[PDB]
Amino acid sequence: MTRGRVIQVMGPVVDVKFENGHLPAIYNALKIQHKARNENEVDIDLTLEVALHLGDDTVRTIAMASTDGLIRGMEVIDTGAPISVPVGEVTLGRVFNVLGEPIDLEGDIPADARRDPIHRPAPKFEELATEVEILETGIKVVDLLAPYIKGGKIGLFGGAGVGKTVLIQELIHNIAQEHGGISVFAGVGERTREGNDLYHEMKDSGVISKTAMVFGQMNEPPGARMRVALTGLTMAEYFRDEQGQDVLLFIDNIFRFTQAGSEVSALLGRMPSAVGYQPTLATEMGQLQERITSTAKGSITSIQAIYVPADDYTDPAPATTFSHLDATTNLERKLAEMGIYPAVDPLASTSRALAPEIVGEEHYQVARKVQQTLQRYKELQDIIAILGMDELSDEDKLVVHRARRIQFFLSQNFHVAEQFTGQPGSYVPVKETVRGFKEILEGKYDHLPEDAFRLVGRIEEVVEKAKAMG
Amino acid sequence: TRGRVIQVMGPVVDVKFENGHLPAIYNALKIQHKARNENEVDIDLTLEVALHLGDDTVRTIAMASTDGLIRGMEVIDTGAPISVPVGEVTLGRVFNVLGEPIDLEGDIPADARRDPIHRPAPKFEELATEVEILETGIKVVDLLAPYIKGGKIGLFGGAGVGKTVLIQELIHNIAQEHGGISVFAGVGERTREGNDLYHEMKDSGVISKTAMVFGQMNEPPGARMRVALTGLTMAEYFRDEQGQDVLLFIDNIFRFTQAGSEVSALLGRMPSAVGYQPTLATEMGQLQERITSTAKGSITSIQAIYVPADDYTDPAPATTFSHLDATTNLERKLAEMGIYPAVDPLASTSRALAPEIVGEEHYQVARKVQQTLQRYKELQDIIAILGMDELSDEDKLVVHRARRIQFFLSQNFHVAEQFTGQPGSYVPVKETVRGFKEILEGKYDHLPEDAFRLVGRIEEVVEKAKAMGV
Amino acid sequence: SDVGTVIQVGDGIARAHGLDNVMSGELVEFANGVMGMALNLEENNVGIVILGPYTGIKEGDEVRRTGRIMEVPVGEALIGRVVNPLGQPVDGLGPVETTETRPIESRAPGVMDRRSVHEPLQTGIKAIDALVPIGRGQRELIIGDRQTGAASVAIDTIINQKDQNMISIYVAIGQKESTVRTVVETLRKHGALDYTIVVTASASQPAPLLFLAPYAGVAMGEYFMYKGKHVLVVYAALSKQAAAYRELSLLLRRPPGREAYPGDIFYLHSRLLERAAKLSDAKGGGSLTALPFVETQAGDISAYIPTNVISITDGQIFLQSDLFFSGVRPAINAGLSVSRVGGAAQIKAMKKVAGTLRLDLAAYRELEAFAQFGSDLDKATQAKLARGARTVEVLKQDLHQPIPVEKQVLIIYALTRGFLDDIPVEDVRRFEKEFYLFLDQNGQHLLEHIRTTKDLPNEDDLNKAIEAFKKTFV
Ligand SMILES: Nc1ncnc2c1ncn2[C@@H]1O[C@H](COP(=O)(O)OP(=O)(O)O)[C@@H](O)[C@H]1O
Ligand SMILES: Nc1ncnc2c1ncn2[C@@H]1O[C@H](COP(=O)(O)OP(=O)(O)O)[C@@H](O)[C@H]1O
Ligand SMILES: [Mg+2]
Ligand SMILES: [Mg+2]
Repeated sequence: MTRGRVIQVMGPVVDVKFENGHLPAIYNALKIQHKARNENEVDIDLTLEVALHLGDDTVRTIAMASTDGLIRGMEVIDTGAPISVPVGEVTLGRVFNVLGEPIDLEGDIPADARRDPIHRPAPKFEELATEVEILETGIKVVDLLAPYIKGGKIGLFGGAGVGKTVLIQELIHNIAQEHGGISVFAGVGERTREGNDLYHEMKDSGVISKTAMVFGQMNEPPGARMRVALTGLTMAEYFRDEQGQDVLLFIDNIFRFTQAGSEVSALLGRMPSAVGYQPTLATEMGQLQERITSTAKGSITSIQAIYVPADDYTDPAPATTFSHLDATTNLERKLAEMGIYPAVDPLASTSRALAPEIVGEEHYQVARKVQQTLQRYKELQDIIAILGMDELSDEDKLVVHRARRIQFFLSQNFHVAEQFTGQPGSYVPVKETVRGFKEILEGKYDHLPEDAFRLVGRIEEVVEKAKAMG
Repeated sequence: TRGRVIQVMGPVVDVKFENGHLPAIYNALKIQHKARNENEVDIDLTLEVALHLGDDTVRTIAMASTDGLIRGMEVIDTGAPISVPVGEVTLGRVFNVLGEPIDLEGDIPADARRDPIHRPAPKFEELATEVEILETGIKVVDLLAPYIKGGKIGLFGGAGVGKTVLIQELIHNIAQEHGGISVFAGVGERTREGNDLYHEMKDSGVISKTAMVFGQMNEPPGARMRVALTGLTMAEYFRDEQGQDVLLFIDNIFRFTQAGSEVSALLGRMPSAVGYQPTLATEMGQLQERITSTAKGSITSIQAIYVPADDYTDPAPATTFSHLDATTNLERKLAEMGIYPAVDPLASTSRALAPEIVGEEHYQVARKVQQTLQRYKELQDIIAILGMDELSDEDKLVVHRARRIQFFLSQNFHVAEQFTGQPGSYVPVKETVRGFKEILEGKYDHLPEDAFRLVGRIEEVVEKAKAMGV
Repeated sequence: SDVGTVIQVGDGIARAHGLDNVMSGELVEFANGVMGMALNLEENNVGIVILGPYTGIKEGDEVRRTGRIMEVPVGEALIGRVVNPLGQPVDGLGPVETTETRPIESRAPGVMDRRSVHEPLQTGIKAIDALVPIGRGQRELIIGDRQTGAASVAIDTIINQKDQNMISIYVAIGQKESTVRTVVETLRKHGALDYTIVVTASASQPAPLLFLAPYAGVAMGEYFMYKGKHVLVVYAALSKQAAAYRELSLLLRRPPGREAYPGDIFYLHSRLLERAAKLSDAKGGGSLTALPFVETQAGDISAYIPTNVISITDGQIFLQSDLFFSGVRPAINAGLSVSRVGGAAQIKAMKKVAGTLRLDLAAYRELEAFAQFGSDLDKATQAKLARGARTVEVLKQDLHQPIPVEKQVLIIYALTRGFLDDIPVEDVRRFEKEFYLFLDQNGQHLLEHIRTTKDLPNEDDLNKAIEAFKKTFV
């Protein structure tokens, strides 16, 4: 039996004193559950995580919540393990904070549920898969230009009101429909207004029922904002390792995770590294990112939103994050205004994932011709406006007429879009999108109006739409 | 009772008190010591109590040099802060930080009224809140930075741009007219400049209504910390007891914060941003809030403020900005072009220009001058390459007037004769507003631009062009 | 136990021995009646932050415990007063007479207690209401530049609340006290004092009060928010609150961070700004919207504290001295400014006509460089430039003159529907003024329809009214 006492309280930092032979390990969780003895006191229900062993049987810890109302000599209980959160089917359709307690109103998880530690080593070298495997999403633009790798890290870039949250809910829907995977969403340093908005949007989607969901609010202390991503990763790892399936993990703002780590380092008093970041920046990022991989029995693939601190891509946080990306996807307000949803333009991803192996024979020849055609049209877009309306009209109209049909055929009707417009929505395999783009590049379909190619699934539906409009 | 010296580290001294009668904070201490033998020196030194330590010990800041002190010397607690004489007896005299006359005209009697240097600031109910304009006779100011009677004026600028020349011109133009008392405080700037100003005041005769306090660059940081408060106390007496209108001139109030930062590390504080003391804003507000007008009298305060590297984001200037009713910001580019006084016409917010008073005649002229000078800045980078041909038709009409408006904003000062070879001029606001309206109407587009330089009235521009041979 | 003795004092903090049962954040009293706040509980001493003048405290003096956390008075009586970060009056006029209290550190509402923001906060400035709309329950940062008029934006927004059933709390942090009084006399004149309650912590006050002031303001706002009212809170400078806290934490010897700020400086402002919420109907339907204001020194927003607040809020309004001197006032930079609630925070009539306005302004901004060459452009570009000049003209406004939302919508409709592209760009302001007078005289049915339905009137009647006015313009 072991239980300590509070000895120092300095903001979010607490020091605890233990008997000589029963100090906790360096990531264990500690509980304080105090009932106010008299009106000069207050109730507290705080959780602490051990951070350092200082000597003299004291440990330094970080609070996962407010430390107001603490008193020296208060009794602390050592749980004997890291923060352990519930895993499995019970997580589906729920919302959790960092500690695994639901912050939704739909009740609480029964005490006999199974719970996994938030801290854990990465999979062994022998346990990793021996080769690359493309994750097919059913989205034409991505699966052609920027194919996701099982176990890969994909960077999602974009502005505002361009369709990030629709693209996320559509990925969750297509993955759960065609492959059978669940997903976990982990917002790190979430604005609470935006967390309430996302929960109600996703509820309506009933993709909430797959979604299982963890939030770390912007107004929580740095330890909680540091660990919310690890709790989400643990809930996804359960489904990879137990159910043997391919999972999806979404992290809203990896930058906020690194920023919380820096704040914690300053609190613990470590010497700052370059540009003020914590000395352990790379190790912390690597420990998070190396647990997202494909094993022999499943995989996790992660869509991660990345904020560039000053639009400086050489800044340490963006550099250390970009060191792990397998792919990228950028969203354009110009296309969102042209009416081309999803509004994607995902170029860097072409080079790693697509080119060499899988696609490199058939699909890489088609995808390279699509990219060259759309690049030519961008150069033409300046000259087209004045002179080029006439001067392109013979020679370059062969390029422009085909390039606008390719640009329209890259858009698509999303399942999740049916609530905006009455369109059922479609799932398009990779070999069908390779086929259709090969035909359009061959000029089979030039006689059809450009508008027939817009916001449709397979190529055949273009023929049907044209036949319907004349 | 009696204490002893324990440590000496430059300006900071540690003293121990025996019977549990520690001096309060801000109390003055005396060390008076006649040599016991030929291996010592005589000491007459004053210390100000700053901190209480454990073991019956105090940290103090010396008000003079600490050379010669020995460990064990006896220290006398005077029981109160530094106190300085107030009243008519201060008029026409020159004092140091301790209230000792440094002129050769005698010594103040022992029984005279003597007020303490530390004091709380006036309360919210007793503040004066009305704006009357103050005419300086300087074209750029009276047009683009009007001073408030009873307000706070700040003159920003880096080294060697003309702050002191401008302060002396303001004294020359306003003090003789003023029907009240004037106070000058030299804080960490040049003894040569102090001697000059004193002799000029003497020759004019204004010295009979003026009190001067000097702590210059050669003083230890304690004197440079407290000289401004000595001057402030002398001015507060006249504001409060006599209900008089007071002019308070402070030369480089930046040295006050700089001296604080000199002593901070020896006092034992951790450094703040850019190496300043953590208590910079608090210490600055303590002094700044006492300089204000009330229902019983008014203090019109004009302060020169040093900007360390023309970097206006430096914490000292950045904090000073929130205390000022009007500012003038001096520009090195103008200084290098030979445009004196070199006031930057935008930065001043013209704040008193606060539309009503100026609003009909003067506000339209002032805003049209600023609009013309804003456009000319944007043009200056275009102007070089493309611009002098392309601008030559449309925008050269703007440039031709902006060159002339900018040369006409300069002036010849009375106190700048040793620099200009000319006597000075005094321009009333009516003539200023008239002249700038003429130049904007194009009544003088034909005169050469060089005629506009270093004159007063616009008739003087016409005469100078005539002399040039126009 | 419950008493101790002072062992060190100076720079506005003191170390005490004893007080074993004191809790973090407790209020504490020295033998003179000076209060302090226990912020550091260490092995053998307690670090106390002093909430008054400290110069009367000596080593060896006793210190005693009050047994309670920081609390603030709250109630309808604070309305029309001027008060401390503590509830103490500062205006004269006698005591305040509150009946209850609220902790300074209440929890923010959760995920499940909120409803999406959906109703506008009318500032009365055309540029704001049209292009950077603010809703009730939103946090919007107003980043000004000290040569432009940046503070008048908040004060005119507060004065415009007079018929909108809203309480307000101006918080002055680290301001000069004769300027907070100039603000009180300005609000007084407006009878805006009569809702406005006012908290002040001037530069002469101790650092702890400047550090507590925004929390006290929000705690007074939440009383009315949870009763069901809508309240507006203006933070005059959060960067000065941050400076006060940094000073305290350096004097208590805590590790320094990026600019000597402590590791919890982000968490300080997150705690503050997440209390502004739009409550769900099961919670009463009240709301609290915050407007933090910041003064720049040239355009630089790269300081640490401005970046933190920018990341925490829902949008920012940008004012630039380059626009302010070139004649564009209020001087808002519509391209750089953003609101993330936008659209949802507008009435139907505005949401109908603001999109075309935004389009025209953006096209004009991207065409500006071609304007120098007008004689040579195609007719489409000439049309775009002509529309942009007029749009910029109609977005101008005079300081302290608000406009009703219905008049804003009508004039924007006139602009975006082509009625205004006959007038010379120099007649646009005068045209707008005379149009407002014409509306007052005989567009009452249109004005009433907009007020009642929050929607655009019948297009044919609107067009007849606009053409009729043009028939009398000169
Ligand atoms: N595939 C789509 N089909 C139709 N409309 C869409 C589609 N994707 C996005 N939108 C429109 O754009 C809006 C973008 O919303 P959302 O994805 O939440 O924005 P954001 O990019 O900020 O996260 C949607 O509410 C909808 O109006
Ligand atoms: N009005 C002026 N006319 C002519 N020369 C000036 C004027 N103002 C400043 N100068 C020049 O600039 C120098 C430095 O000015 P000074 O008063 O020392 O400014 P600061 O106090 O900011 O260093 C002067 O010695 C003088 O040569
Ligand atoms: Mg979004
Ligand atoms: Mg000088």
